[PDB]
Amino acid sequence: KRKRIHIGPGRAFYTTK
Amino acid sequence: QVQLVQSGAEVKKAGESLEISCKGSGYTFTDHWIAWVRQVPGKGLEWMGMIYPGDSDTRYSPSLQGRVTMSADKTLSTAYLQWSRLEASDTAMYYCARLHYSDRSGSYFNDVFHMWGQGTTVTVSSASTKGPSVFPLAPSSKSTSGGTAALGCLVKDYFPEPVTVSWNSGALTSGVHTFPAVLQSSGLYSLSSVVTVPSSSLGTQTYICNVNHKPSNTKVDKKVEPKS
Amino acid sequence: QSVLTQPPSASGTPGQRVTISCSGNSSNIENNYVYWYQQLPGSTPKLLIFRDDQRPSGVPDRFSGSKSGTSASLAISGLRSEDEADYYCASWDDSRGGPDYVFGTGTKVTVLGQPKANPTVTLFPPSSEELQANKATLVCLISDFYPGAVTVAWKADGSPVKAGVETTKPSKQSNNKYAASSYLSLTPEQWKSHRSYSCQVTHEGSTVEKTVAPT
Repeated sequence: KRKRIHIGPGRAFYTTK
Repeated sequence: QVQLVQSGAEVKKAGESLEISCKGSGYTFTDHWIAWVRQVPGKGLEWMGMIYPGDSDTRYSPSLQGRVTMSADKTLSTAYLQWSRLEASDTAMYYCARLHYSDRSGSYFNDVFHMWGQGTTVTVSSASTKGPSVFPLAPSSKSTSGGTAALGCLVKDYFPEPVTVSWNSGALTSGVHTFPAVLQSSGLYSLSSVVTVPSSSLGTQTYICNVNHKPSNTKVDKKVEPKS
Repeated sequence: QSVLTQPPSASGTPGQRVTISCSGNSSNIENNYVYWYQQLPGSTPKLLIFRDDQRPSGVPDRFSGSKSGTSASLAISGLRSEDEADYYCASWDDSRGGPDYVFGTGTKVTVLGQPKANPTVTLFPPSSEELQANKATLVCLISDFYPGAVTVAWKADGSPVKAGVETTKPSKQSNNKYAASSYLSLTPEQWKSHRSYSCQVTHEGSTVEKTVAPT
C-alpha cells in the first residue's frame, strides 16, 4: 500500500507494495 | 482529530504475562506503521520496533530478546505490546508513535513520527518484603572539612518503599541530608542519610540514627562513631 | 555498534543560543534522514524537526536543524526557561536489510537561572560491620553544584567499573544547588583485592576525584 517508508534521498523500503 | 490513545498503568510481578494497547482513531488505522518506544526511569528513549496494521508485518529492534512482541487488530483499530513473562528490567514508560505527517500545504511524509500516545507506565517488582540493614558511615580525617565533619547511616537492602530517617530521636534536625533511594539489581532498595556536625564534638557527643520501615514493621537504631 | 552519541548536558544564559551535537555513522545519519525530539519533565516527546531541517507547523523558527557528514546539530535560539528539557536526535540505521529507528543518547538543556558551581565529593568506604556481614558498598556523595547535571564514573585501581552501580537524579537543596548520590556494589573479596577504588564526577567539562583504599 502506502506502507512505503522513505529513509533518505533516493532511499526506501517496502517499495512494493 | 487524529488520535493515539494508550491503555494505562500496570503494576506487576516478575514472571507474569502482560499486554498494553494503543488505539488510533479519526484516520484509516490500517494505513500507517505503529512503533513502540521504551524509557527506563531516569534513562533515555529506546526504539523497540514497529508493526504494520495493514498486514501485521513487524520489525523488531535487534536487542528485543524475543520475550516481547507486537500485534494489531484491524477490527478495533488497536496495536498491542505483548510479554509472555515479564522481568524486573521491563520496568519503564512505553509510548506508541505513528509513522506519518501532513503539513498544511497537503504534502505527505511517510517517515515522520509526528503523533504520539500519552505513554503507558509499567512497573515490575522482583522482591518480597524485607526490612533494612543499617551500617554506619564513620567520620574520619577524610570526612572532616575545617571545623566540620560528615557522618551517615547506610540504610540498605529493603522493600518496598519508603523508609524514614531521623537522628538522635529527632533532637538533631540540622544539617541533615537524606538522599533519594536507589534501586538495585536485586530488586531491593538502599538510601543514605548524612549529617554534618562540628568536629570538636566528635569524641564527646553521641550520634544515633533512627530507621523506621512500616511495611515490614522494623525499627533500627545505629550509633555512628569515629574509629579507635 | 548502533549508537548516536550526544553530549550528556549543555547550557545557555537566557536569550542566548545553545547547540547540541549528534554523532553517528555511515550506516545511519550520513545518508539517512534525521529527526529531533524535545521531552519536558514528566511528558510525551514532541517532534521538533524532521528530514534534517524541516519543522512541523506549530514550531517556532528558533529551533533549527543542520547536518553535515557523519554528524548533526540542533540550534536553539532565543533561549527561554521553557526550553529547559531533554533533547534526543534520531535517524534510520540500515546495517541490516531494513529500516531500524535509533535515538541518540540524550542531552539535558538547562537555562541558567544562577551562576555555575562545581561539585564537592565525599566518599565513604565500607564499614567494618558491613564487611562482617559479608557485603561491601562504597557511598559517593555529590553536593552543591549547578547546573543539576553530572556524570559519575567509578574506577578500580585506575580502570572503569560499571558493575553494580546506581546513581540518583540530582535534586535541589537548602543552598538552591543540586545534590546526588552514587553507589558501588562489591564483594569483601573485590574490596580487599585492589589498591584503590575512586569515585569520579564530571560537570560542565570539569572532573573531580575522590579515592579510597582498604588499609
